[PDB]
Amino acid sequence: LGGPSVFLFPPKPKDTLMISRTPEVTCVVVDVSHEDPEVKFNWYVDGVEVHNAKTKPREEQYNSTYRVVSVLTVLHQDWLNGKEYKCKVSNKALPAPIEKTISKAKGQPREPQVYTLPPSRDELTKNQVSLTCLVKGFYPSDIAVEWESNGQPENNYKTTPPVLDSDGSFFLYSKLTVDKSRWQQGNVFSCSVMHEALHNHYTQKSLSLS
Amino acid sequence: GPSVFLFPPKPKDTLMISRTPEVTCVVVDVSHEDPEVKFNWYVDGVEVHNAKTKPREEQYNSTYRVVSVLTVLHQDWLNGKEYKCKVSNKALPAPIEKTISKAKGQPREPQVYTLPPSRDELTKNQVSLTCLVKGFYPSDIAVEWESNGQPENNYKTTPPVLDSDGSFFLYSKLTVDKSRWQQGNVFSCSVMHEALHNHYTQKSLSLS
Ligand SMILES: *[C@@H]1O[C@H](CO[C@@H]2O[C@@H](C)[C@@H](O)[C@@H](O)[C@@H]2O)[C@@H](O[C@@H]2O[C@H](CO)[C@@H](O[C@@H]3O[C@H](CO[C@H]4O[C@H](CO)[C@@H](O)[C@H](O)[C@@H]4O[C@@H]4O[C@H](CO)[C@@H](O[C@@H]5O[C@H](CO)[C@H](O)[C@H](O)[C@H]5O)[C@H](O)[C@H]4NC(C)=O)[C@@H](O)[C@H](O[C@H]4O[C@H](CO)[C@@H](O)[C@H](O)[C@@H]4O[C@@H]4O[C@H](CO)[C@@H](O)[C@H](O)[C@H]4NC(C)=O)[C@@H]3O)[C@H](O)[C@H]2NC(C)=O)[C@H](O)[C@H]1NC(C)=O
Ligand SMILES: *[C@@H]1O[C@H](CO[C@@H]2O[C@@H](C)[C@@H](O)[C@@H](O)[C@@H]2O)[C@@H](O[C@@H]2O[C@H](CO)[C@@H](O[C@@H]3O[C@H](CO[C@H]4O[C@H](CO)[C@@H](O)[C@H](O)[C@@H]4O[C@@H]4O[C@H](CO)[C@@H](O[C@@H]5O[C@H](CO)[C@H](O)[C@H](O)[C@H]5O)[C@H](O)[C@H]4NC(C)=O)[C@@H](O)[C@H](O[C@H]4O[C@H](CO)[C@@H](O)[C@H](O)[C@@H]4O[C@@H]4O[C@H](CO)[C@@H](O)[C@H](O)[C@H]4NC(C)=O)[C@@H]3O)[C@H](O)[C@H]2NC(C)=O)[C@H](O)[C@H]1NC(C)=O
Repeated sequence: LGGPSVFLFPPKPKDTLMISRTPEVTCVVVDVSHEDPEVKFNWYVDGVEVHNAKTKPREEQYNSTYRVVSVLTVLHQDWLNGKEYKCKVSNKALPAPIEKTISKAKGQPREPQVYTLPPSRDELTKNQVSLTCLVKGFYPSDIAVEWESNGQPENNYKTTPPVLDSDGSFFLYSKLTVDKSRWQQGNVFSCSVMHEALHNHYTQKSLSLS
Repeated sequence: GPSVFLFPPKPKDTLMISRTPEVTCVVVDVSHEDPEVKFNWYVDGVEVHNAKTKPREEQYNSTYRVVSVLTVLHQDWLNGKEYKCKVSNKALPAPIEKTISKAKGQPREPQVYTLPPSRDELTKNQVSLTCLVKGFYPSDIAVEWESNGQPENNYKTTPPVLDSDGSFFLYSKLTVDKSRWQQGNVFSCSVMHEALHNHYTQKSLSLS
């Protein structure tokens, strides 16, 4: 016992922002029983049925239920224009098909402002210091943030989740931890942001000892 | 059917004697057919019965959200005692146990750093005052802002984030009219955490 359940996952924020990448919506059905293992997917874009999804064969799990995945490739401009993607899942153990819908959050997009903040005077008594990137005033909350210096990725960073601000836009901070020496030697560090409301879906802000 | 969820105290409440920390047992999706709920509470095994149940708010789906509330001792929670909630029903095949306690591990003191607005931002009507709090453990923490002894309220604080060393960090953003910052007012980020001496510290921020 335990009827099937459906989870619908959006594309990754970077994937809709760059045409070289492949944005996808993923419809996952879990807890499919052995007695009723047949699963049917119907896909709709703004209520209109589409037939180009790629559905995988069911995969039995170690708890003896089946998991079935259907992947719908989306056009970047369709996602950014706010189309609604509906996954309809039909199983003979279900009273009625299960429907899940996903889209970009509704609202007018807002351009992020990106500000770099150097380490506090207090922190420069430690061996590692904190380079901060503040990204505020953006909408919707889908965004990507990265760090680099001299063209190469800096991996020792963490980014807060987006946070709803009091004007209804979002903000976040990204913290990059570097060895104090590197900051003191005047290296330039770069915070880069990918968001739909930026020109070319991209901006960069630099930060160095001055 | 009914679902049962247990919630911990607010961090501020466990850190100040004058505040009242509580654990909270909430029950969703309870029907009129079967809307009668019971509660038992236990603390580190040793049962207690100084709890208190509340009014079963009916919700917009013919279900009755029910809630019990157990008051807890500050140092019991900070010493890691477990708090178990058992809700006996009759539409229940069996009773449902649910337990909660403070995150395990050596507490670590937050470092607090204030950062002033970026130069680029100073062309706006309002500016962002930043408070970085890092290196703390557990993630239970409270952050406030004030100026001239009075609370600043137009601020937002990120959730704690797991850092690479296993400690947590967060950021708090206070937004002020740029004129206030230009005048030279002093703004204060205050941080409450169990690993702080007297559970409290302040860092101040002014135009300099
Ligand atoms: C039997 O086993 C199965 C299988 O489990 C496996 O086998 C067993 C035996 C064990 O070994 C087990 O450890 C194994 O994992 C069990 O199946 C599980 O069933 C549960 C439900 O019971 C599912 O729980 C939901 O998980 C969601 C998150 O799933 C992702 O994250 C977890 C890790 O955190 C992964 O394990 C998952 O696979 C998912 O991973 C995501 O997968 C996507 C699809 O591939 C990825 O997206 C794609 O990725 C590519 C790559 O880049 C491209 O980018 C594509 O473009 C992109 O589409 C995605 O990146 C990937 N992420 C990660 C991190 O890996 C939760 O979302 C979900 O929560 C919702 O539902 C809850 C109610 O059930 C609710 O409480 C939650 O709040 C939430 O509700 C939603 O909330 C959000 C906001 O918070 C709202 O937006 C929604 O509206 C709201 N919906 C509501 C309210 O309805 C669940 O927690 C679990 O995922 C599933 N596992 C697997 C592997 O599928 C099964 O339970 C067992 N049965 C029994 C009886 O025991
Ligand atoms: C019928 O309606 C009801 C009511 O909803 C309302 O009515 C409908 C009609 C709509 O109008 C709707 O919009 C309305 O909201 C529906 O009710 C919901 O039912 C779901 C269950 O299906 C419940 O979802 C769980 O939520 C838990 C968190 O709840 C808090 O947060 C939400 C917001 O996110 C609030 O809505 C809640 O009220 C809770 O808010 C917290 O409340 C506490 C109690 O008061 C507060 O603490 C106290 O506060 C006081 C004063 O404020 C003192 O300070 C005390 O000191 C303090 O203790 C607290 O502050 C407050 N916080 C916030 C932020 O508001 C989730 O915990 C839970 O998730 C777990 O379980 C999931 C299973 O679904 C699982 O998927 C999750 O991943 C997660 O699993 C856990 O994971 C962690 C690790 O991450 C592990 O530790 C656990 O082991 C693991 N547990 C597992 C796996 O089991 C659920 O998501 C929801 O509570 C409830 N809504 C309400 C409002 O109560 C109902 O669904 C409808 N029915 C139908 C059939 O449609």
